[PDB]
This record gives sequence, structure tokens and C-alpha cells, in this order.
Amino acid sequence: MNAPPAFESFLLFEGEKKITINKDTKVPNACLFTINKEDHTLGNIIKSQLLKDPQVLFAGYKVPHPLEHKIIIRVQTTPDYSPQEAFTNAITDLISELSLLEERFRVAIKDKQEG
Amino acid sequence: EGLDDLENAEQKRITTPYMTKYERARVLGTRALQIAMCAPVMVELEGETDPLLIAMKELKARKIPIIIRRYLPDGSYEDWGVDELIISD
Amino acid sequence: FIGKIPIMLRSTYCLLNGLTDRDLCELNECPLDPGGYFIINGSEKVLIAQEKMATNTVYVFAKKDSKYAYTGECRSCLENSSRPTSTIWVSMLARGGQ
Amino acid sequence: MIYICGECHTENEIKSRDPIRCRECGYRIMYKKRTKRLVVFDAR
Amino acid sequence: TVINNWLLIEGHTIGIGDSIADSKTYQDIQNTIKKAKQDVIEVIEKAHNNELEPTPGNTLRQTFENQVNRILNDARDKTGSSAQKSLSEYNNFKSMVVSGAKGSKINISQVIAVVGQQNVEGKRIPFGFKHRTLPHFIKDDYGPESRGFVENSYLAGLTPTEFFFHAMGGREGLIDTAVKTAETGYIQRRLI
Amino acid sequence: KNVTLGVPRLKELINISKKPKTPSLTVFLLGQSARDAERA
Amino acid sequence: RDGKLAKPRQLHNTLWGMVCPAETPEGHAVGLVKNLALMAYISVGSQPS
Amino acid sequence: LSEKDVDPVRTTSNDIVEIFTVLGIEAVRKALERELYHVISFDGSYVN
Amino acid sequence: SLKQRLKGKEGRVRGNLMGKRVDFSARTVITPDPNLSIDQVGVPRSIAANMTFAEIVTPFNIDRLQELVRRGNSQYPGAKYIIRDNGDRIDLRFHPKPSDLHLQTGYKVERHMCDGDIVIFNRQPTLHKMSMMGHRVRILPWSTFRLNLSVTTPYNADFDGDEMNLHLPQSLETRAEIQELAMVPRMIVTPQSNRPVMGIVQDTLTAVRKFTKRDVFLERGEVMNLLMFLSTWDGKVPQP
Amino acid sequence: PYANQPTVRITELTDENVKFIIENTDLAVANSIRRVFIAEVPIIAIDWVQIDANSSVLHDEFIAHRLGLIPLTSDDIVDKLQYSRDCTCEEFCPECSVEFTLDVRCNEDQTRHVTSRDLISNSPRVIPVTSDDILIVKLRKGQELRLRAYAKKGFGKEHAKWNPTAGVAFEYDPDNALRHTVYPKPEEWPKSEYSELDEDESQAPYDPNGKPERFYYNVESCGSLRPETIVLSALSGLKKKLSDLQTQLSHEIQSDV
Amino acid sequence: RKLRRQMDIIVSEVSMIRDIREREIRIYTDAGRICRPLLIVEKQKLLLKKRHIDQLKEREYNNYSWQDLVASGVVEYIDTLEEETVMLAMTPDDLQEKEVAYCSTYTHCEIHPSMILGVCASIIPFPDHNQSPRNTYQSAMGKQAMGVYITNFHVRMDTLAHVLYYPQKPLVTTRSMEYLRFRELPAGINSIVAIASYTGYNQEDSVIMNRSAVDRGFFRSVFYRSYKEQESKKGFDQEEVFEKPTRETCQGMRHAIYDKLDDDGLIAPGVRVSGDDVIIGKTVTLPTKRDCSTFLRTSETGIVDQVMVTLNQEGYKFCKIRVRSVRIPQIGDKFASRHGQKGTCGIQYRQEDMPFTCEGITPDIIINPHAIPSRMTIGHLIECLQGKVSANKGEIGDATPFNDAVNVQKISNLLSDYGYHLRGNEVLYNGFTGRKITSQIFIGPTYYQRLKHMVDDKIHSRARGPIQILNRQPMEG
Amino acid sequence: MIIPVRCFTCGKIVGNKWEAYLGLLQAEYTEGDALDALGLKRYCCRRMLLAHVDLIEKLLNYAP
Ligand SMILES: [Mg+2]
Ligand SMILES: [Zn+2]
Ligand SMILES: [Zn+2]
Ligand SMILES: [Zn+2]
Repeated sequence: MNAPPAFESFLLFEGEKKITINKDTKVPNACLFTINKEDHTLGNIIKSQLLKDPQVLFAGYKVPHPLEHKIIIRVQTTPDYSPQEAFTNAITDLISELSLLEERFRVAIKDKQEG
Repeated sequence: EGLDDLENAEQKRITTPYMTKYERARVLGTRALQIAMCAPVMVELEGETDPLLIAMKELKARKIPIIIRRYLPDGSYEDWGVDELIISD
Repeated sequence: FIGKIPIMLRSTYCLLNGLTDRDLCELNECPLDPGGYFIINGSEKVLIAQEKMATNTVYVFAKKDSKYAYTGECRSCLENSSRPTSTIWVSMLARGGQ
Repeated sequence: MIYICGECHTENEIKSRDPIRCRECGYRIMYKKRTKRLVVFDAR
Repeated sequence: TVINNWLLIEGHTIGIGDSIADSKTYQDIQNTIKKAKQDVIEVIEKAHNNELEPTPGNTLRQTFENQVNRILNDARDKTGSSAQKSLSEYNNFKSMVVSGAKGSKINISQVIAVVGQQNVEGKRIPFGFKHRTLPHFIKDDYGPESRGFVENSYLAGLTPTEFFFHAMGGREGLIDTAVKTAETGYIQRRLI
Repeated sequence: KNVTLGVPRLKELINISKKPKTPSLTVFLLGQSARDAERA
Repeated sequence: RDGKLAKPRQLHNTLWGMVCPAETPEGHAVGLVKNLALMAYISVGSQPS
Repeated sequence: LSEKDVDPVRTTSNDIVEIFTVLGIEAVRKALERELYHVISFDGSYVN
Repeated sequence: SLKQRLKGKEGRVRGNLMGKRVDFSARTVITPDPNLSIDQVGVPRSIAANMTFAEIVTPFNIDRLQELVRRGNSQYPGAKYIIRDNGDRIDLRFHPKPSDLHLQTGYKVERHMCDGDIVIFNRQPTLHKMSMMGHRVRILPWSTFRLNLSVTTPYNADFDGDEMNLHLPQSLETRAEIQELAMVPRMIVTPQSNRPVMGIVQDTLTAVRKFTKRDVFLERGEVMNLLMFLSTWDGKVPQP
Repeated sequence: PYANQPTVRITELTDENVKFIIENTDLAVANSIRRVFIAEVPIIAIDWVQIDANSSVLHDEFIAHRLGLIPLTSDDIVDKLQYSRDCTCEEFCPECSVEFTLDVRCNEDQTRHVTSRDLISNSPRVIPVTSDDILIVKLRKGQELRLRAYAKKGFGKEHAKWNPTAGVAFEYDPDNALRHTVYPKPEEWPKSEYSELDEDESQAPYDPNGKPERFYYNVESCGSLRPETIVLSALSGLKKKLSDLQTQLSHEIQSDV
Repeated sequence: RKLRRQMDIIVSEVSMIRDIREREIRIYTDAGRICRPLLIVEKQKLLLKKRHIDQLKEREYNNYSWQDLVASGVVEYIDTLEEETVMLAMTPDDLQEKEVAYCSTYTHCEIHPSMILGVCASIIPFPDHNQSPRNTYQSAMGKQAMGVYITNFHVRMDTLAHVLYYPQKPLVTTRSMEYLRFRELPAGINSIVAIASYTGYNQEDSVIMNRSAVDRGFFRSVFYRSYKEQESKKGFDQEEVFEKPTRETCQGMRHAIYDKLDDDGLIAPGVRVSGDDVIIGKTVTLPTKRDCSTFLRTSETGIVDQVMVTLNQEGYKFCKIRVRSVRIPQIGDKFASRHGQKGTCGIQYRQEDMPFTCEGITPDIIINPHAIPSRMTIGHLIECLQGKVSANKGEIGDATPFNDAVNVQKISNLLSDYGYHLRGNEVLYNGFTGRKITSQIFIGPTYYQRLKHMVDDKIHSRARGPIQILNRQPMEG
Repeated sequence: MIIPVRCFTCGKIVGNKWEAYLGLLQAEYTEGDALDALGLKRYCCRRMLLAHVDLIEKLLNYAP
């Protein structure tokens, strides 16, 4: 009766935005990135990529409730760097790493199959 | 339960100037109902829609137009304006 | 004809008595079913064993609240007959009376 | 209106007026035939 | 919220490893229990020889039981404290007992060292059989094992007689729980 | 020795009846009996 | 009336091997309801003749 | 309380009915509180 | 007879006056939820859609209430009934045509229970004040009620199958009365013993013992993760 | 400040599982990768069933449940098959689903074992992995099971039937050089198959400067996808999710600025 | 005694009690005396010999049975009265040993000390390793668990019946289970249980379940509810009959659809039903005819499994409709560990969210560690340990109480040979971040039971519902 | 009733190994040796077949 549809864990409903950015009034150069229909898979990977950036003063993520399908990522950067730039850079870095990882995995399969 | 019960076989105000928690509860609830009934708001509200939150703002501003008639055990009473009592919060 | 006696399933008078596991399955009955119950209006009724004091045996007791210091009772019942049990109490009156 | 005899598992047609008794076996326990409507089950 | 997320990194558990104790600890426990039995046997011998004098305001039976009960209680306390002291900082039973979240010092000792004496109505196991606690003992056996002293721990597992005596002692807790649960509300609905 | 305590004692305090379960006194001594067991 | 004289809820020593020591319901029925041990048998009775 | 060498000040009884007829309603008020406090404090619990 | 209706536990006074059945109440099994605040209760969507709160139509909520009216019973959150100034009740599920459902100040809309609604949550036996505390509703997608672990102490609750009673105040007077008198934060300390009636328990109590040990060190990535759950954090990372 | 330079070394590659090592990678990337193997790798599995007749001892929705758990050959077709929600069709059709049919009638004294071999699909690309055969309900003489089902694209995040992995072993720092786990008595713990410690050694010396690297994986496949296909589909799937997020994130930034 | 042991003139159930100190001999032949069989011991030696055991092994095709032991005088029934006079050896291996010399006049010996347990108590593994109140609580849970109540459950039409989809025999059994037929009719599933404080959702006796396991049918069950109705012509003015109400047939009818009903007024099997649907259409002639149809409850949602029509004991037309509802494990469902640890499902985490071992094994259920120290259910820990060896060794572990051949140390030694920590601990990895957990989690196969208490069977709500017209107070609709 | 299709813990196919397992037992293989021959390395998969009770074999003893 109350069980939610299994697809709601990853499909956005009508009028739901994938990501919404809210500036953190507590500290300058801080923003809260709320991503809908995502979990630790994207939250944890992005958090680590942000932490690797020296211009990111703070990077962390949390799930408001495990029954809900939202992740809030808080990012704080130095006064000369904007969190939206760090977030976009972090995502491009992950896309680059995974792209290189795909190519190297394909080569490894061929090498293992050939010899 | 019976076996164990028997075990037979086996001016001129004397009240405090502070607003009580009960007075605050009823004052806020009553004023909130009035606000929800389109009663004019005695405080300038901005971006507020909940009549109960509006009543709390009026209480902090001491603008609620309500008087508490405190009944004494001897049958006498004291009328204390909300603006006259000290708010416990 | 004098009436009908409810039969305990799998008893010596039950139809499912002595039947092999295959015969029980053919009758749509579980071979593992222990039986020991009665079907009354389609409902499986089980008779819970009732615990009570043994008959025809002398028991000596003492009651602090009663006037008797000690009392020897015997719940006499005839041999497999005359179900109404008659109890005789032989009681010793207390010494503390004034 | 088809019913299946609980003993001989034979399909028989029965009206409101005639008794439940099986046409050939005489058994008085009949089971309604499964509905012809389409029932969808999600494989979850 | 903060600590429950940190607990995902640190983690918390409870298992057989926490119930285990060093062989030295088991030997100390066994030696303590052996000493307690010998002490109880000496008290029994003194009573049988009429060499035991009743304490003021108490009869011989009360005096005898008081001496026997304190010996068994001291043995449980000694075995329990010895086990508790031998536990490592990593022992999860200690972590919960030290924090006070759940369990207690007595639980650790009952699980690891000695469950102890079982009581019915605040006294040792009664002679439900005339002169006997169970048909396995001799008549007039006032010894610890006879009257319900469980020398084994829940890890070691109770013997057949200890198991029935622990079920007798635990039945009183089930009855008292049912009584307290029923008659506690009564006192309040009357006071009000 | 035993004394009524807990829930049944609380029950007696609210149910003040003519006959308690464990009526008793706590007697104190003034002179030497307070300090001498024999006099006590 | 009989059960008022002595409390039958306690696990009596004589239940060894006759009745299960652990198997009893919680609440008002503790120790009032019992279950036979696996090998426990109840006498069927016969003529004393 | 009338006996010689027995402390007439501290000697008391746990029977509230005796305190009422021997000492009075005010003694009961204090005695009831002391008995009520003892049963509550016996296990270490506390009530205001 | 007439006298027979008055006597007994089921009689008029004892069975129909001193205690009686009440509307706007629900009961189901309670389950833990460490993510909800102590003053917050997770409620099943089915219960929230079944229970209603009568909101008076005001110019501050006229637009919001008109939306909930057109959503109706089929879509949650919505409303069950509209009460006009004449006091007549209209069921929204019967005729959802907006032309006939236009609202005006003074009307009452029985909207479904939603997030932030004040409710009285109780566990029986009700032995003291802390057995009935005010909570804020939080809609969760399952049939159980969710309770913070801290409040299990005053309720003497354990998630071994226990059920609890939820009551929804039907007017602003009672709603404000609960907010100002019976909410869980006000019940933290009990006058019975001059001490807090609820404390940290179980996992959080064993973990805080470990977490507070002198030799527990947290790396930058670990600290920044924990600080996300600290709602009271001022946003400044302390010097390690 | 930028992306890592991951490297891959495959240790085993069979039709059942693929064992490989990933080096110079962050634990979050390594973990998210294994999470995608379980919840984000799409496969084709039965999700809709119409049972015309079922005389077996198992109820209709129980038969449907067993059919859903049956893995179906979907190595190449899953890439081109659309989700029913995304396809422009009205209902189930070859562009978004594959039809399955089963019709078994028993008339012999010998019990008829309905297996995955009895499932006939309209597309040769999507067929049961076994076509021993997966056991389905057993029919007595005169019993029958007649049904038609539709298999559609989905991933393990929606339902475990769409998970292509039969177990994903994941390990890092087998010698516990990072001391991420503290053993009370290291001598009591057995050595990991990936460990490089001597017989007398119990743990590697603590490395305060160390960080998780050289992740060991063993991806076992149920059969729906080849083990190497799972990793490739996952890596590309994880990249797609991040690329989609970057796109929506860019529009959000562009709308606010 | 000789005549009783020979069964010449005295039957085995007759008890002879001699009160030596009172010069009294009581012979009881009446019914209702509780008794149990005990092996006879003479001259500190058992009368039971290997020849009897060999004949008992060759039980089939030989007709040798228990009755031959009684007739041989090897075993006899001792009642509660005679036990007073009986000196009973707990075991021949140690109680009657001349080296102990505790007693030199044993008259009988226990066959196996574990036979003092009942039916539900014999299902507990290692009960001698559990606190006594937990063995009592498990005895109740064992009666409330789910499994297969009877083999012919498909033919039976019980008012309430819960059948588990995949019941399993316990990996750690008690010898008595062979006699209780718990192997043929199991009531539970062996679950990979991890004892860890995983995100706090298992606190206060709560349980966390693997959503991927539940999706695979873990603890999934089918609930059968049978509805019975008959048509009776009692009172010539009233005549009730099964038939679908029609606008012309009934003067007044609700807008509810009756199309689910057939021309006979009965719903057909395979049709989905809910509180809005009618399962039986019955109408009674008024003194036009009114309808007295049988509606399901709002909580009732399922499919009509079977519909039978018969003539009952009264000879009236009678029918039973069995509605099938599948209960998939969900938050709030109660579970039991077979050791008195009863708990509701707090949350369900998918396979990638649950913590995993180096082998990729994720626990099916995660329980709070604080449940064990207060309850002292060490038998649960030992069962979890014995079950891990059992699954690896490929043998059903024996957890019969009072057995000296099985102990924690021997189980730990065996587990060490299978490449696992001797105390059952494992290095678990956090599913969310992949980092190793600092503490090693105790995990292993433990037999769990699903109780009949489902959240959907207890959830209820009331908001301005039907009230009594006389009392004007709330009532169920 | 019948062998699970997927192993509850890890999802490995075991629904095709029951008749193979019974065949191994009939060939005098021990329960452990039979599980090893089938390749059930993880104890969670072994638990599936070792603890399974194929009650459908008994349910098939009743007429349809
Ligand atoms: Mg509870
Ligand atoms: Zn027929
Ligand atoms: Zn389509
Ligand atoms: Zn597995």
C-alpha cells in the first residue's frame, strides 16, 4: 500500500530538477548542491574528487534520509575560486578518469584474450 | 488482579507579573485563531502565512490585544494585559 | 441407533487409521499430520488436558487463615464409575481458641 | 457457468436451479473455473 | 546523526570472540569454584558434626544457609571480577558495559565466568522431591550443585541439572514481571 | 528476616488498612544499652 | 478454588522430564499453561483387578 | 515509648495507624513521607 | 432496562463519558529512524492521506488552498472536504470541477495531513506526561511510524513490534497548545526526578564512549563528512 | 587537483568471472565502480507476465517471481533496447521489450520438469542463459502451465533480478598497511589471497603516508552479460551518469548567472 | 517390579511406590498419571546392551521396536510419584562411574537429558547456552513463525494461513528436530546475519534487511484468507440467494462495480480484489429484494485463489472463497532469530548499500550488537558460528543441548580450517564508501523466522469515519 | 516448496543445480563434495542447496 515505486529511486518526477544550487549564507564561497534521484554512487565519488582540489576548502555530502532519493553536497572554495567551477571541474576530472579507465580496460581484455 | 489485591487465599494586583506557560499557550492559540479569521494583525508581518507564527511574532512584539483575567480562589480576579506581563520565553 | 460420537482423527475408529502414506495422499490428507483432534462443524478442535488433584488419595494441609490447624482431605471417586467426586475433609481445630 | 468436480476434476455446467451434485460422480464439492480475464503479474 | 555516521567507519559488533577468555582466566575461575565447593563442604561437615554454632537471632538452618550463600556469592563475585579484569580493551562486551548502553558487569561474568546460584523466593532451590531437588541427587544433599549453584557460564553451557534450576530461577522473573506489569498501573490509577 | 518493600509497601501506604503485612518498630536506646550489647 | 491455596505458576522440581521447563506463555498465563516433554507419556488406566 | 532506657524521641513504628493514634496526624504526615521515601529510595530511585 | 444502561464498565459514564473512541487517530507498528529529530514523527503516506486537518481559508493561503482543492483525494497532498460559510460540507472527490470549487475567505478546507503538522503521539500504558508528546509530521514511504531513538526512553518504547497511537489536533487552539506545552523538547527534563527523561542510548551511547576516547583521530575527509550532519555547525572548520 | 591516472591489470578472464586490479585510483572511485556493477549495469529480464492457465501447486505470482529471476542473454541487445518509459511506443513492442512464451502440459506418469528450456522467445538475441536449465515448477499428470511474458531493460537499482553480478569481490590493502581495520590479535586472522606477507608476518608495517590504492576485484556474472561486458558497461554507464549531471548542472549555472 | 518389567500381570504404566520410612506401598493403576521412560540400571550397569542397539538399528524388515525394549525389561516408565524413590543417573558415561562414587545405588538412567524439553523448546539450538527467559520467549515465537503448516495446505481452506515461499531446514539442528519433522516442514530461512551497528537503523531490537535478497524471494510468503458464506431460507418471509444485483433486480444499489461477480453471484478465481470489490453477491427477499453482499476490507488486497460450492451440514448452499495475498518483507515486519531476539525490520538496503566481505558476501539481516549483552543469548552466537562451519563443511551441525562432543572451541578450530577467523569475525567493507570497517563484524548463517505479525495487518487509520447512530460515537466501518 | 532461482545473498544461480546436487549425492558424493563439484564456493550459495527442502516433490503426490 505505502511501498513507493522502485523506479522513483532513480527517475525524476514531472517538474523535478536534477540539481539545484543554494548559496550557503553561513560562509562566503560556499554553496549547497542538492542532487535529486542520486545516492552515494555519485555523492561519494564527487566528494573525493573535490577534496583532491587544493582550492576546495570543504567538500562533503550527505543523504537527508535513506528513504529519500536526494544528496546534498556542500562545497567551500577559496575566495578566488567558485564552488560551481570546482564542482564542474571535479565532474570533468571524473569523466576523464573513467574515459581513460574504459580505454585501458578494453586494451587489457584484448591483451588477456590475445596473450 | 483481585487475588493480589485481597491476598485472602493463595491596581491592587497580587499575582506574579510573569506570563504562565498555560497563558502563553492559550493566548497564542486564541490569537492565531483570530488571525486565521482575518482579524487585523497588530504587527507588520513580512513573508509570513502561518497564523500561529504570526501570533508568535505579535507576542514577541507584545502587540497582542488580549487581556488575561486571572481568577483568584476567593472569586476575585485580576485583568493583566499581555503587554504588561513578562514573557517567559 | 442412539446418536453420533465425534471421532478423533487417526484414532483406531477413524478412517485414516492404518492407512499408508500413499492412501493418505490419495485422500488429500497430509501423512505428517499428527491427528489427535476433532473436526466440529469443519473446525479442528483440540482437547487441552486439564490438570487436577489426584483422587482417592489422602492429602494433609494447613491453612493459616482458617480455624483449622490442619486438614486431611480425600477426593473419593468410585472405580471408573460414579463420576461425581465426593470430598471428605478431616480437620483438626486450632489450639489457640480462648 | 462451469464448475469442476472436486473428486473427478470434470468440467460441468450448472444453473442456479439445479443442485451442486456432480453430473456423473455425485460429489457435492465444485470449484469455479479460473476466470477468462487477463491478469498481469509483474515479475518482482 | 554525527556519531551514527562515524560509527560506519569505526563499527561495533559482538561475537564469540568477546565471550572467550584466556586459559589463565579459565584456570583461575575453575580454581575459585573448586575452592568454593571445598569451603561449602567444610561448612556442611561442621553442621553434620554439630560443630557449627547458630548466629544470634538465627536458627542453625538459617545460619548454615547464610554461610553457604555468602560463600557461593563470594565465589561468583570473585570469578566475575577476575573475568572482567582479564578482558581486553577490544572486548565488545566491556565497550557496551563501560558506556552503559546495555548489559552490566554481572552479565559479563555470567556469560564468561559463572552464572551463579539460582534462587526461588529468595532461597536456594527447594526440595520439590522429598529430601531432594531432583531424582539425580542423594537425599539431604545441601551441596552447591544440588541446591542450584550453576558453576558453568552461558559460554560453557549449563549441565542438565543446572539448566532446570536456571529455568526454575528464571520462572520467578517471568512471574514477577507479569505481576509488576499488571499491578503497577493500579497504584497510579488510584493515586490520581 | 524479611520485610515488606517495593510495590506491596507502596500499596500499603496508599491502602492504609488496620492490619499491615509487616508491622514493626524501630527502637533506639538512650544509656549504656546504646553502646553495650549486654545492656542492650 | 484449589489454586488459591498454593501458587501453581512456579516451575516445580517434579516437572523434570514430565513438562517442558521453558515452554510457557507470557502474561496472565505464566506457568498456568504447560506442554508435555517429548518423551512424556500419560497413563491410560486399567482395572486394578 | 513509655519504657525506661528506651529513646522516646527517635523510637518510631512503620505502622501508620499506630503513629496516628499515638502521635497524631502531623506525626503521620512526617512518618508517611519517611516511609514513602524509604520505599522509593530503597533501590536508589529518586523523586522530587 | 434504563438502569442497566448506566451501570457497568460499558455504561454511559464509564463507557461513553470517562473514556471514548476518538476520530483523527491512527495506529501502526513503530520503527526506528535516526535521521528524524526527537520532535519529529515519520508518518505513512496512506495515513497522512486518510487523516485531515481543517484549515480556514485566509488571503494568506487562498491560493495554496485552492491548489490543494483541485488536487483532491486522488493526489496527495490534497483535501477531502470544503466547508462553506453556511456550514455545509462538500466532498471534493464527488465533483472536482474548479468552477464550482472556487474558495473565499472564511471557508474551511479539510486538507490532508502534511509535513510539519502537529500531532500527539502516545504509547500505552500512559504512565506519565512524557507518554503523550507533541510531534511534527514527516511523510515517509512506508506503513510504519518512525521515532527517533532518544524519545524511546520516555515512551519506554522498543522496536520489537510495539504500536503507538497518533492523534491530530483539529484546531489552531489545540495545535498551539500542543506546540507550547506538549512538544518533545519541552519534555526533555521531567519534574518527577529533576533530571532529563531521555538520554543518548544504544549505538549512539556505545559509539560516543569510543568516539570520545583520547586515541580517536579523524582525517580531513572523515571530519568533513561528519560536519555535514551537524546542523548546528557554524560552517567554520576548527583547527585540527 | 585533476583526475587520477588509473591502470588495469586483468588477473583472470573466463566466461563466469573476470578478476582484475585497478591502481592509482581513489577509494571513492573504486567503490562507486563496484556499486555500478550491482545497481547500474542494465540487463534484460522478465518484468511482465500473463498466465493463461496454471494447474501447478505454485501460485501464479510465485511462478511469475521465479521467471523474473531467470537471467536472459542480453550482451549486445541491451545496448540497443530502449526503456519502456523512454520508447515512443504505446506498450510492449520489439523496440522496448522481448516477448516470451511458455506452454507446457503434462500427460505422462513421469513428472514433467518445466525448465528455462521451455521458455521460447520471439527474439533469438534474448534467450535464457541456460539455453543445466534453471528449474521452474514441476507438473503432475494432467497439470499444465501456459503463460506469456515480456522481458524489458532495467538495472539492479530497480530490482535484484536486473543485477547481472553473482557476487562482486572487492578488496584493497590486503596486508592492512593502512590499518583501516585494527585486529585485536593479527596472528588469528588468515592471510588474504592477494597478500604479500611472509609466513611469520601478520601485518604490513603501518604506512602513515599511505592511501588506498591497487584495488582488487573479482566480478562474477550470472550469465546475462559476459564478466568483461559488465565492467565496460558499468564504466561507460558511470561516465554517462556524470556526463548527464554535468549537463544539467551547466544549465542550472547558466540560468542563475 | 519384575512382573512389570516382564509385562506378565502388571502393565508398564502401573507405578509402584514404596515409602520405606513410612511402611507404605502405593500401587497406582488410574489414568492421567504423567510418566516417562527411563533405562533400568542394575549393579551400576545398564541393562541396555549393544545387542539391543543392533536390533534397534535393524529396525526395518525385522519388526524389532521400542516395545521389545520394554518387554525385555531394559526400559520402563517411571511416574512423578515413583521418581521420589528412583536414583536416576544423568548419563552412564559419568554418573554411574565407580571413579566418581557419588552414588552406588542408581536404579535408572536418563536416555538423553535433552528430552526434558517440549516441542517448541526442542527447536532452540544450544538452549543450555541461553538465558532461561529467552528460551521461554522463543517457545512463543516458534508458534508465531511462518513456514509450511501442513503439506495439504493447497486443498485446505483455513480462515488464515501464511505459507513461506522458500522454507529451509536449519543449518544447525537439534536431534529432536528429526522427530518433530522440522526437516520436512521447516518454518524459517538460514540468513547470513551480521551483528553490526550499521547506520543505527537496527537499534533497539530493530533489524536491517538486504533489499536485493528480498527481491529474490528471501522470507517472501503467501497469505491465504478464506471467506465463507451460505444461503439460508430460515423464515419464509426471507429468502437469501447468491446472484449479482442488477438495477432492475434491486430497488437501490451503490455505484460500486459488481462486474467482478459471475451470474451465480460468486467471484471467479484469478480476479484481483480489494476493499472496493465484492467477492459474493447475496440478496434477500424483503417482507423487490435487498442486497447483503460480502465486501472485503480496505486492507484486503489480493487475488481470488479458489472458490468452492457445496452443501454444508445444514444442507444449505455453502461456499468458501480463498483470497491470496503475497506478503513481501517490508519495514515493520517482525522477525525472530530462534533465540528470542524478536525484532521488526527497520530499513531495507540494496546489495550495494549493505556492507560486504572480501568475498563480496553481503548480510541478509543486520542486528544491533546491544541486543546480545542484555539477553545473554550466547546460543545465538554459537549457532551463528556453528552455521558458518556447517555451510562450509557441508554438514548439518548438531546443536543438541547437554552434548559434550560439541563446544565453542571445537567449532572455532574447524572454522579456522576454512580460511575464516576462528571466532567468526570478518573484515567488512562499508557499502557506501568502500572503506574497511575498523571493527571486524561477526557474521554467519543464522536461522531466522518471520512472524505472522505484518505491518499491513496492523496499520489502521481513522478520520471522521462511520459513527453509531444511537451513540453518535466512532465505530468501525 | 522449490529450489530458489537466485541465491538470496549474492544472486548466484542455484535453481539449475538442485537435480545435479541430488545426482551427486546418489553417486555417493558427500554434501560438501557435491557442493564443491557444483562450484558453490561461497558459503551463502552452499547454504541454499544444503538447507533446501524440495517440498514440491511431496505436493505433487496430491491429485491436481
Ligand atoms: Mg516494542
Ligand atoms: Zn464428479
Ligand atoms: Zn513497446
Ligand atoms: Zn551466494
